[PDB]
Amino acid sequence: MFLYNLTLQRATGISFAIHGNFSGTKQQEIVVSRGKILELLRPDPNTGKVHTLLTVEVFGVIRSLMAFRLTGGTKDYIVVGSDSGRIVILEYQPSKNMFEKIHQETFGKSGCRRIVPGQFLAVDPKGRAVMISAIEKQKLVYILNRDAAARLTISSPLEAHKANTLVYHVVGVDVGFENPMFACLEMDYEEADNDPTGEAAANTQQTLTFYELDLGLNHVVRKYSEPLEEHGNFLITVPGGSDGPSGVLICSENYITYKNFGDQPDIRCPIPRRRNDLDDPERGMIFVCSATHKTKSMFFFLAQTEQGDIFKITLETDEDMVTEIRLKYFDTVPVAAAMCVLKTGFLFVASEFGNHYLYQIAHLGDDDEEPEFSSAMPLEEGDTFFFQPRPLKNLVLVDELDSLSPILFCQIADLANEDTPQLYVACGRGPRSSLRVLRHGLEVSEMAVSELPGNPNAVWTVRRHIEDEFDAYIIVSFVNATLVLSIGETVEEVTDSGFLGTTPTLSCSLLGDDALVQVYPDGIRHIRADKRVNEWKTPGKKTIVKCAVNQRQVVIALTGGELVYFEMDPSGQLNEYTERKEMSADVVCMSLANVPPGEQRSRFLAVGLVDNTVRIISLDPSDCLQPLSMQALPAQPESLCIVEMFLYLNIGLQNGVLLRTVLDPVTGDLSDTRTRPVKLFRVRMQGQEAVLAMSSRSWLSYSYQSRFHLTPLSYETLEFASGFASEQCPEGIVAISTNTLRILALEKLGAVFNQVAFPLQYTPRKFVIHPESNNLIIIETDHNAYTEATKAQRKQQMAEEMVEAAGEDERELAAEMAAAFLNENLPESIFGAPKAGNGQWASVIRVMNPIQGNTLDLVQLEQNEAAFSVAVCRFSNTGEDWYVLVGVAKDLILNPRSVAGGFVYTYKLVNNGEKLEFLHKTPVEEVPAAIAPFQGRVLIGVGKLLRVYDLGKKKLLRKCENKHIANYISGIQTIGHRVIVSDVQESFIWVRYKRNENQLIIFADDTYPRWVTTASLLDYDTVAGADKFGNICVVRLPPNTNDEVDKALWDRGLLNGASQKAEVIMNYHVGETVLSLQKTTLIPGGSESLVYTTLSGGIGILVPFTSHEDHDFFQHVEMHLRSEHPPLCGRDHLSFRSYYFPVKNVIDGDLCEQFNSMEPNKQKNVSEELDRTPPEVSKKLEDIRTRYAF
Amino acid sequence: IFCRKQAGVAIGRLCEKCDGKCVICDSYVRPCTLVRICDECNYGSYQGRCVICGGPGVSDAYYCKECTIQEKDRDGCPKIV
Amino acid sequence: SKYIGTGHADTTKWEWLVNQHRDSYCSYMGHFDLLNYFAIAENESKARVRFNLMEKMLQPCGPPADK
Amino acid sequence: LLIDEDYYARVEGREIISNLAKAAGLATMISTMRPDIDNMDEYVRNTTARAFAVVASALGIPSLLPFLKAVCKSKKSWQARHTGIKIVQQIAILMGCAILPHLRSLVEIIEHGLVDEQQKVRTISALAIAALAEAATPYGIESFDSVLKPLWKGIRQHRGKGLAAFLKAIGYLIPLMDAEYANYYTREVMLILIREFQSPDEEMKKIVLKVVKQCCGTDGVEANYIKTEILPPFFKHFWQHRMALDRRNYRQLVDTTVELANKVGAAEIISRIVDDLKDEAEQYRKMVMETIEKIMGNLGAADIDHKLEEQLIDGILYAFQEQTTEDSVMLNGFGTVVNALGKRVKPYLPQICGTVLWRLNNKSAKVRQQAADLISRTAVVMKTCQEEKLMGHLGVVLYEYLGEEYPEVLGSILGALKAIVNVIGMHKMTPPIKD
Ligand SMILES: [Zn+2]
Ligand SMILES: [Zn+2]
Ligand SMILES: [Zn+2]
Repeated sequence: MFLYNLTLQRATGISFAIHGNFSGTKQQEIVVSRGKILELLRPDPNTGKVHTLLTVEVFGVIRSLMAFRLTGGTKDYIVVGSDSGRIVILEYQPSKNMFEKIHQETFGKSGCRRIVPGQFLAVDPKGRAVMISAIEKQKLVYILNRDAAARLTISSPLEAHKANTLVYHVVGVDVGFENPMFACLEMDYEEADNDPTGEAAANTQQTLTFYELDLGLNHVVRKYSEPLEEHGNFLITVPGGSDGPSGVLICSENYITYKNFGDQPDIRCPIPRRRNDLDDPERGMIFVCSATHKTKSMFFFLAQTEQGDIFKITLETDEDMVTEIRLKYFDTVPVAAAMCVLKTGFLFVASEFGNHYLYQIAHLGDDDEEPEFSSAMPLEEGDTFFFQPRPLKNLVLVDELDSLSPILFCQIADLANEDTPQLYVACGRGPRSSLRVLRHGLEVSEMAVSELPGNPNAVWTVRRHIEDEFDAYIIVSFVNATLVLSIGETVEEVTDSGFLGTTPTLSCSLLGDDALVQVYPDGIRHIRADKRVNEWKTPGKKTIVKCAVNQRQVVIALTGGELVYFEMDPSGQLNEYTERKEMSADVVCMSLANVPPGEQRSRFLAVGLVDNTVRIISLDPSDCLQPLSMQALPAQPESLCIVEMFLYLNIGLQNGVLLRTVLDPVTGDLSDTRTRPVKLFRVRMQGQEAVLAMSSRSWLSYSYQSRFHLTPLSYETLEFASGFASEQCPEGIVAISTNTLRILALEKLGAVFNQVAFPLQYTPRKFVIHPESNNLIIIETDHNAYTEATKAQRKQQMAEEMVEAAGEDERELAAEMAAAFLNENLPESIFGAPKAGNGQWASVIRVMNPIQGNTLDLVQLEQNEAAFSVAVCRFSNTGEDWYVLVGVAKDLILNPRSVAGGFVYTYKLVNNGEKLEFLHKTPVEEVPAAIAPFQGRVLIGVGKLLRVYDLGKKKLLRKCENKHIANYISGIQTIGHRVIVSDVQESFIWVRYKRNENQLIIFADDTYPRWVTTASLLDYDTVAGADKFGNICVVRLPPNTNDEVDKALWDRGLLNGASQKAEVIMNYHVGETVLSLQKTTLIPGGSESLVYTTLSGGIGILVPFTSHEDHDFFQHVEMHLRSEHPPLCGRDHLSFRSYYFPVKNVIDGDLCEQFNSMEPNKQKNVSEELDRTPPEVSKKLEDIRTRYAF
Repeated sequence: IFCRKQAGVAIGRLCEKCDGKCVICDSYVRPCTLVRICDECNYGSYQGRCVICGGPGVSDAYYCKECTIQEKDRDGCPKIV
Repeated sequence: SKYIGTGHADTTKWEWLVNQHRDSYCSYMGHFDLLNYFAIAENESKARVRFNLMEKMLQPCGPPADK
Repeated sequence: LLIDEDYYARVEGREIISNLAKAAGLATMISTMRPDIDNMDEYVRNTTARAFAVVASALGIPSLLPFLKAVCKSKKSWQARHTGIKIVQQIAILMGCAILPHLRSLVEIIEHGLVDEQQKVRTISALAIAALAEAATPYGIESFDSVLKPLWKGIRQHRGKGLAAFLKAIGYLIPLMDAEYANYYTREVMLILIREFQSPDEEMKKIVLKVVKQCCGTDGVEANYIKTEILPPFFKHFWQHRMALDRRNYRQLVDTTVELANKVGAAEIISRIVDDLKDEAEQYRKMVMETIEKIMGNLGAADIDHKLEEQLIDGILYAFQEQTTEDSVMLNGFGTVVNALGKRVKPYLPQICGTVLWRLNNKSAKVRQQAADLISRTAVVMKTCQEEKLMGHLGVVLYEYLGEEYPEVLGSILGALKAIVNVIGMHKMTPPIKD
């Protein structure tokens, strides 16, 4: 069994974000790290949107990311610290649209190691030197300079090592043009290692360390070291030199301290807490991210707290030293992994989970009524600052970026009655969590929809002017009628200006800038913008059958191949040429090539009959009425078209198959893609010419990264379509379904998956699908949280506490502010969940409809109750009722693990999958973490106990139990009699259950400790599964294993387990942790494949190989792309896929799909050893993606 | 016997007697990654000298394919002292 | 021998597991998806998780034993 | 130690001095080094200037800036001003692109020296401007605004080595400018440059050649201007047999001419010298052949028409035939020209192989080795030109020369045989493989 890995959608969560002039122009761009994918994004200053310029899979964990600019330069390079052990300096080339490895300096071993640097990264603000650093012991400084050729020169690494020292955060110091200084937060753990009393850990204070680097002396000196009053998390570089004072801003627990040496005392300002906060008073606020803004005159800092409140920090100096720190509340955004303030007042809030946002900075917050907190005002050192969090005043939301991070559960199912199944994915964390339905295809937004009597068969969008993109009178005709509508500011069904009129027209095309030739079955008239209806008589009495009309040529073919051709005369008279020779049969498809205004005529013309035979000739007058190349297709070509750019001729057959060939005088490389007959038409999507095919399943041959992708559209199944333009739709499609005209427009360019999101309240752990009503039974469990009843009662308790904590005269103001606090409700998804408590939880159960967004039922659990498993099942003792069993841990504290018990709620799922009624609740001793139906009974994993339960009257009856499971059951699978149990640390355990004697007999296991998140079943012997570290393994029982095994003292296993062992037949490191696997088929008519979804927001697939020769070819392709195209971070691809366990029986197609993005000389250099052309290698690479799921 | 300092930008060299040999494991099969050496081992009169004998260097020193597979190229300057 | 975390025939259980825990914490802070998992389990920001793991780096297994 | 020929000796001297400066402080360095500012001996002043530059590298340029401000404007002696400007020049030379944040300050400090009454101060000021410009390449042109009018005026008055230093400064300033000002300025200086083209003193000729190489390599100086204004006097005055007898002038003119062809077009430069391929002076032939080699290796032969092709063929044939020394430059040149022509050398290949066979029958074996090397270099193009019978005859003669006693020539003959077998094939090979 050999597989092949593909990525349908890449990872969308953002770890790091930096801003700078990476393209070298004046506009600023964002570089974001999606984990193992580096992306370059362009925030548009006009429309406010975000365009992803580049995605590169670097095949390694990007542990740090920071950009630097040299002195006097106008371009920004990207410094990447990774798990490769190498520091990589990259430059964006906008001409080739790729990242060039400018520098790759090797210093340590590969992996996220404790002392090999890569985790922490600092730059000098003048770009003179960078410092890479590990968590422990090891800091390296690279001095960066330029030669005379304006290139980049990196020095040898200067060791600034210090053994037995932890690094919290490193950053450069804006000292100006002096010696470059690096600021570190350090901990000295050596005193606490040799102290058994534990007093040293209580007194090991942090040190702010200033490492100076003397460039002339070429060494790193520990210039300054100071103790800190509390442990800080990170540092902000104050812009210094002539721009302002130097020094650092230490962010810490409930305090921010400006610190600088010399005659500067440290200035301490408390972090302001929310006024009447609903969190516990024992907690403290730390800044999660910061974004300095070096303006022309005055700088400021945007520091976001843990709740999500942005604070604007300024420093009142009145000298080179700083006298005051002034914080001020800015706004409230979701919690950001990184914030990037931009020029022209933008702010890219890259949220740590869920969708990212881009806001526009409207105001600064200076001449307003909000109070500004200062460090110079007196305090009693017992009361902090209180601010009232109001909604967005200084920020205007202009864009969002849809991110699937984190995917917590997934299911592939055709719940909507369509042909292809959908991806039902539980996303998000906490109040921003949701459930997203993902469908294949680009999103289509309607502009104007109208209803017309009579089913159309031939409609067109015709404009009276070539320059005017809007159709002046679109001929929306039918087979017998013609409901042509003129479109100006609005569409009105008027057909006075058309030559057809009330007569039906089978074709209406623009033959000139001010003239259009309409070939109705009455005749062909080249009617101009005026009433110049010259109804030219066709050769013979036959009507119009086939039309090949371009902007400079027109061919009308009757029955028998009466190819009446006409070129572009300068006068504009409807005339038919004398070259009208009858062919063997009429052309089912007739098309011409591109006819731009620069060219006098087209270069090609194709006519294909309904007897499965096509011909393509030149459209010039030298090759008129004489074919040049032939095509013996197995099916009759229903339509044909030519799309410019690398032009291609696409012919759609009578079935749902479109063959695309390269533009040539002869037949090119024919690639067939599956897609009612294919009535293909042309359109102008984003300026680029593309083809749209209407069939039983629609298709739109878009060009994303110059790739021919036949992605469908999320719209109504139209019978015909044409390109159109309007005010609401500047580049859209005017289409006709069964008696319904519509205008449809698309927004996203690539759009491999379109998502619709239904919001939730807590973090969704798992959901199951009811097989009868087709609904989703979601469990949402959140740590550190309050249930709504407990949150309301805690708000009431806080109001009752503050009205007596006032305790003086004139309490009307206190009562009215308590009422104003009680009645309001800040949104949890915007202002954060104001919830706290280490032992506290909040869990709900939600039966929800997957089609719409309605929640059918919502059962709110208790305070310290936490749902962790859910299943739906029938029973043998009970009838056809569907029972929902929910496993709940009671008062579970995660660190350290101390569970107070457990419960299993049972519900009868009344009102046909739309309501849960609480029937009973069976208490158990451990967490019932895995619930699975089993042969009419149910299997519950209570800690390390595997219990076969049957449904009783008032409780659940434990009918069988096994306790040879090692640590903790996290998942139970079931096929036939065999039960596959996942341990939290050990591998899958096979249990043979006999219905006789009621015994759960363990008979097999696998010999690897795998922190299995989830499992899946392939057949009776093979089990797939994932890892908590980002791996996917597939294990299989060997043949002729005796499953009928049955004292226990004498009999022993092979190695502390069963006597039979399961062999591993696949292992592959994804790099992003997989939480859902499913053996499904995404497109109908394809073949089954193993789909996995990852916590970073990515969806991938594994495809079995159907032949030895395909496996050998893709093995050789992967071997060549490992060497001739190394990954961008310097990580070895083979060692990255062999991270925790070695790669086995898979071929990574994420590297093999970089063959198309590799340089063409390198492409033919790779492909010459395969004895195939690079088009043939790209055809095989696309064939393995299209013959399986996309 | 190995220097094992932090290597820098200097490229290790081999003499005519050991041209093509892997400095770690002595194998002549499949060179892979260019050898980098510390700055002290390339300072002054030591520049361009053989990383095994200190004699004149005529070719670039390489780690073999087996050494780079086992990440023996990430252990520091392999100049023999 | 100079690499922190390696051991010898006189390595104690406490030092070995302290090395294991520190290696594991640094690995969590390196592997983005591990820290993502941990930040989904509790209801804390990634920065808070990083802070907690860094505070745990001082004595991840508690004070050592005598002799 | 700071003037020793060994580079590492100078690095260690600068490191020791910088450590001394950072241990003792700026105050004692200025107090210590001031009495030697106006010393009569030039080498003590040069040593102090280098020492002050390294001290500036140690403590930072702004720390030493006021001392330079005071010294460069000293009313008491021109020696102090000369030493300060030399300090600025050595700061530039030592720190390279690191001087850019204080480049404006240094230029403002030294710019007054250009109109000083003493000639040496003007010369050292121009040289310091040239060093600062070279170190700042390709940035920092704005910081030179205030220096633009003095130098440009100075070259309309000064002559000799002072004019040479001013023009060198100008030549280093031009590639930092944008297209419009580069065009304007190089049009302003081309008259003085072309006037200095015929100067007898060699250092001036080297400097002006370097300056023309710099200015022709700058964006904004159009190819037609170089064609009409620069190229005729350049080729008329510089390409003479006298300059070919010195190595530095040889190399510099070759690189300058190649950069010129790089900008104005390959054929435009090549057509002006092909006939000199047939000069009787063998050293001149070698110079022109090397020039053609470098030009054609960068750009190819796609720009060469038929007439210039025949001119090239005749020139390389004459140069190869009238050869008395075993020049590797003639071998590589013949090989690269034929291999660059590709299938276009097809009509000329009979006489060419005749000449190779001629050199293959030379009495001295080193000429034979060169001929065999040429065979190996040109076998591929001779194959794609389809002349397999002459190649077979060449294989027969080399096989007849296989009893050669001298090993390097025999090795070259074997390499030529490998080339002949690779191009003709094993079935049609003459002699048979079995022999
Ligand atoms: Zn060394
Ligand atoms: Zn050696
Ligand atoms: Zn080796």
